[PDB]
Amino acid sequence: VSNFLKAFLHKARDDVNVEIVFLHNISPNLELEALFKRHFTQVEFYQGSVLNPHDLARVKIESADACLILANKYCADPDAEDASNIMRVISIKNYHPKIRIITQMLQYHNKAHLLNIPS
Amino acid sequence: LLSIFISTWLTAAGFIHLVENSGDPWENFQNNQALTYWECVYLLMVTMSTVGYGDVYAKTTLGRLFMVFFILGGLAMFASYVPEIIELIGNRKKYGGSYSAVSGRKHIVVCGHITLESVSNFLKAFLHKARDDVNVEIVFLHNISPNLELEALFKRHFTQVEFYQGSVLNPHDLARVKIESADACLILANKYCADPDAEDASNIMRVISIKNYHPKIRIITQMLQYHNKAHLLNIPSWNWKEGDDAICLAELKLGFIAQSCLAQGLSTMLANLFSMRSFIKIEEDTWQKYYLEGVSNEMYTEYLSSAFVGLSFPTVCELCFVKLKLLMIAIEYKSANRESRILINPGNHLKIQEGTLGFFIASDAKEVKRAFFYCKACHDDITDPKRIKKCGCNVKKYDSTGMFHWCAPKEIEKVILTRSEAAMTVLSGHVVVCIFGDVSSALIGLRNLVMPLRASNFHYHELKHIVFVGSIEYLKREWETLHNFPKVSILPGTPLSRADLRAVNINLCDMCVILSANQNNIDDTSLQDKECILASLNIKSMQFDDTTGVNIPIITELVNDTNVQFLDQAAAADPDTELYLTQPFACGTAFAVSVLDSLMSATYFNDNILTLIRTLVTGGATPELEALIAEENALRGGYSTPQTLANRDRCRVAQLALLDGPFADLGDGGCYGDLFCKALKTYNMLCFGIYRLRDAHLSTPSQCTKRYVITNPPYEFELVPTDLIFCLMQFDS
Amino acid sequence: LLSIFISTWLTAAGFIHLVENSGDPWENFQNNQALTYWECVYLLMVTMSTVGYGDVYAKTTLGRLFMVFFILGGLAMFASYVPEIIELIGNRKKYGGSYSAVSGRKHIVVCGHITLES
Amino acid sequence: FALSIGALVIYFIDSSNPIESCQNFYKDFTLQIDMAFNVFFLLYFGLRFIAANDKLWFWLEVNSVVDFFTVPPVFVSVYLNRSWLGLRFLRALRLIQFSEILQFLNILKTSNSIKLVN
Ligand SMILES: CC(C)CCC[C@@H](C)[C@H]1CC[C@H]2[C@@H]3CC=C4C[C@@H](O)CC[C@]4(C)[C@H]3CC[C@]12C
Ligand SMILES: CC(C)CCC[C@@H](C)[C@H]1CC[C@H]2[C@@H]3CC=C4C[C@@H](O)CC[C@]4(C)[C@H]3CC[C@]12C
Ligand SMILES: [K+]
Ligand SMILES: [K+]
Ligand SMILES: [K+]
Ligand SMILES: [K+]
Ligand SMILES: [K+]
Repeated sequence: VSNFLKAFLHKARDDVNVEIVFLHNISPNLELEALFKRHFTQVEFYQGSVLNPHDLARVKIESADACLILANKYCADPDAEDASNIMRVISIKNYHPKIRIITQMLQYHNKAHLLNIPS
Repeated sequence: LLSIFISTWLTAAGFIHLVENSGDPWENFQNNQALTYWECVYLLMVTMSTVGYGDVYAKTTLGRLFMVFFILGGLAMFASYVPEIIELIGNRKKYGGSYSAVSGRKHIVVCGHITLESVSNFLKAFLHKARDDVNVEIVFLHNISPNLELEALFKRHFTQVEFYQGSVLNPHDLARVKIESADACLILANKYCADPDAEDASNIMRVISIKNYHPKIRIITQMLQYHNKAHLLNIPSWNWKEGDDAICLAELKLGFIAQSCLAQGLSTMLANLFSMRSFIKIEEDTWQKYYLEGVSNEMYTEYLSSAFVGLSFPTVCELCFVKLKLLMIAIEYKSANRESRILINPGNHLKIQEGTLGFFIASDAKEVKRAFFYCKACHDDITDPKRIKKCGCNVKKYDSTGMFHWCAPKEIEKVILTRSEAAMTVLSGHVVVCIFGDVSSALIGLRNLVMPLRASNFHYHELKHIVFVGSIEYLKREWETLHNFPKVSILPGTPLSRADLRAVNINLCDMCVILSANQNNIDDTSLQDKECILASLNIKSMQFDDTTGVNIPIITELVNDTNVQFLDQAAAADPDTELYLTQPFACGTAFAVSVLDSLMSATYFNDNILTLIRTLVTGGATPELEALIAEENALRGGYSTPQTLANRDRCRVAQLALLDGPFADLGDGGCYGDLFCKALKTYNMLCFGIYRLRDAHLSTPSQCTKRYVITNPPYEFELVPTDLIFCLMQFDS
Repeated sequence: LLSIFISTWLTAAGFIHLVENSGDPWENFQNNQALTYWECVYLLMVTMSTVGYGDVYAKTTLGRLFMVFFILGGLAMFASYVPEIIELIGNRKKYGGSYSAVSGRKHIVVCGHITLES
Repeated sequence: FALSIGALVIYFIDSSNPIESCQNFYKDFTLQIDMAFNVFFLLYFGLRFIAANDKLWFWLEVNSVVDFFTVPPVFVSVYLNRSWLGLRFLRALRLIQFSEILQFLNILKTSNSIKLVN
């Protein structure tokens, strides 16, 4: 989250009216909550699961500009993380097929699975 | 504490009394205030409560000074003594206590694996809106304190569900929940564990403890492995004839999958047959209305009337279908020589005896009692069913029991095929089982998938080749129970690799079954279906030449219902659609394990449903075969004898097309009733459902080959030539 | 902590004494109340404990205003200083201490694997 | 908000007067600026009313209730040429919006300070 906010919310960035909404099922710890409070005017957080359509309805995924999926770069099995990200993409596209998705993939041979999604 | 408080109160009150009544020495005792001792007690109590009316107070200098000191000391003492007050209050046990029995209010006790998903599925299956008025209260017993979400789940159903903390192995906790007056005890298993044998042993211990406390209680338990349930026969008080039942998840699930391999959509039909679905009315010309016309049917048991005694089974079935509008599937033949056995659609050579139980498929239970109050003398002339009243006027080829195909044992090296070797041979009309196994993964008992497909009811040339695609390390741990079957081959590899799928000719197979074994490793429950969904999407997107994988028949095992809609390429019409209304479920291409959690409920209200499903789905396994498998932990071959050859004659599930068969002249606009009557009279064939193309009611042509299931259509139901008929076909030699 | 509390108490009592004995300037010092310093100390202690007998109280406008401000400030200070009071109370060691021998009363000592079942 | 503070100050000044009294509009000057504030409040209320997606939820907010209990009574007072104190103190509820202004002028940045001021 710190790296993504450093790259995205930058001082030299031109005037852009994009609000970042984080969706994750794990409750944040104190330091990351303080990080959100530092950027409370532009960044919001909601507890929920991508695989649950109700949580997707909560964050108004039907009107979002795009959906950005970050990967766990430090894991024992990259294939499991890639499969989980592909499942998240499948769920998001099942809820709303017209949304733009930018995802992170760990292994190069797994991204071909993204060609199996018709949408 | 109370003594200290009272002594301090009284001492302070007396000291204030003395200083107030005496007066200040330096004022020559002229500022004294007439103030009784009890008034000082009242003043001290008003002060210590921080109320301070001011009606009585200290007027002297010494009195005010001592009041200030008493206020300071009392505040300090209270601040110091707060922790002891907290310890006296203590930590209240939220779920301690005992169940309070209510007269005229039955209760059942649920124990075992009490977690969020299991409890949610059990309550969804049991506490259903469409369920009739039933006065059963659910009492959960578990030694692990619930978490916040599961506590909220209990609070949602606080009027019908209670929870108590305790252990089944402790007789006192059994006495708390009033197990001596409970209707039944239901034991749930941990489906996601490293060692299924330990969970099975724990469940058997729970059964032993419950039966030791009260031998007459009815028990319905869940068993993970098929070979462990024989231990339940070692308990002297385990009476199967009195309602004690064990539901084997792996056996029933793999039997459903195998029967769907023989005839696709049968798992959906069975799941909708014993599940309670809310009534929804649809008038638009879509496939949902034709589906819902068949969802409404349920399964019941009834005792046949004395008028049916001496008549053949086809005659009684035809009379039930035409007159009473009931589909009578099976009977319970009782012979003291061979106890009682459920016969699925017996031939015309068998006659109905006295007091024989029969199994019916009907929309409502009220219309089932027709078979009990039917008299030909006063009801034959009646045409309208609702008008009928209750008026009375050298080489081993089969196993020891001769009910499964058997072969000499062979080493695993003789069945392993390389990719080039698999591509060299040609496989057509076979079954491909993709397995996401692992060397450290839990066994799923693949034998329960092969035995229904290797039953003696089929001929040798009608047997379908089985090709297992998966890790060889996992498959070596299962080969000890699969090496006695004739046609089984192994391709070591990965189901996600397209080369392995192309090697086994996945475009020519009769069925592809995707199974997962690494379910316990994933902590998140919704991500347990990633590999199966990815494999299904990979297979559906493949291209073939002489044309695409969208027409390949696939059955996918799924844990979560919400993932089933992920198997449909078309966009979800509504993400809140129920499981039974989704296209993958209605087409039989997806198998949600949660329907098994419904079956237990169907077992509680009727114990014959489980026995009928076991004798229809598992290929006809008998208790004698159960005892032999318990004794030897394997299948023993034997030479053919006339008794075993007579045991071969059964009925099998099949699908028939009306394009070029003997019924082709009737499929073009004819009614279903004529087809049923002709099939029953001529070939002794029992039709019980239609597998119909999804884009058949549409006038415009379509390239979709998906079909949905219509269960027990009415007599006047129209037929189209592009239809399949579910049937129970007799064995022919 | 005690020094801060006592200094605040004495300063507030003296300030109330001054404003009450001096009287309101705009009333030409005609609403003054004869009130000794120790009586103001007593009044401050009765106020801070939320008892409030009402036998002695501030009658002037300035006195009442300053009493309102002192009540607000004392409540805020107490709410801020509660955690330090908790730290002073601390976590009592429940099983610390030593065994008290009794004459004519033998005792044995059990150690090792001390769990529920054992 | 500034006019709300002004109306609150005018109410504070007028509280010394008797509850019911008669006073000429031409002779008095404070009542003129009171009505000058009140007509602006009425225009603001009408502007919010016409720009309302749902009339019930807008009609059941605290600001609307304050307007209803403030502006009709001052119209009645100017019609009848008699003054009543009434519920003119309810304008103080506008102070609930104060923190928002401290966010408009970039005075407050941290959310903790914003919620403390609220
Ligand atoms: C721990 C305790 C017992 C020791 C403290 C001494 C206390 C109890 C003594 C010391 C000074 C004494 C006071 C001195 C003067 C007078 C006036 C006279 O008419 C008798 C009562 C009275 C009001 C005394 C009451 C008791 C007293 C307060
Ligand atoms: C931090 C402190 C020291 C600064 C605040 C100033 C305080 C102490 C000042 C400002 C106004 C002063 C008051 C103004 C008027 C009078 C009336 C006169 O008879 C003297 C006392 C008295 C009642 C004063 C007491 C002290 C006072 C309250
Ligand atoms: K109090
Ligand atoms: K009080
Ligand atoms: K009081
Ligand atoms: K009082
Ligand atoms: K049904």
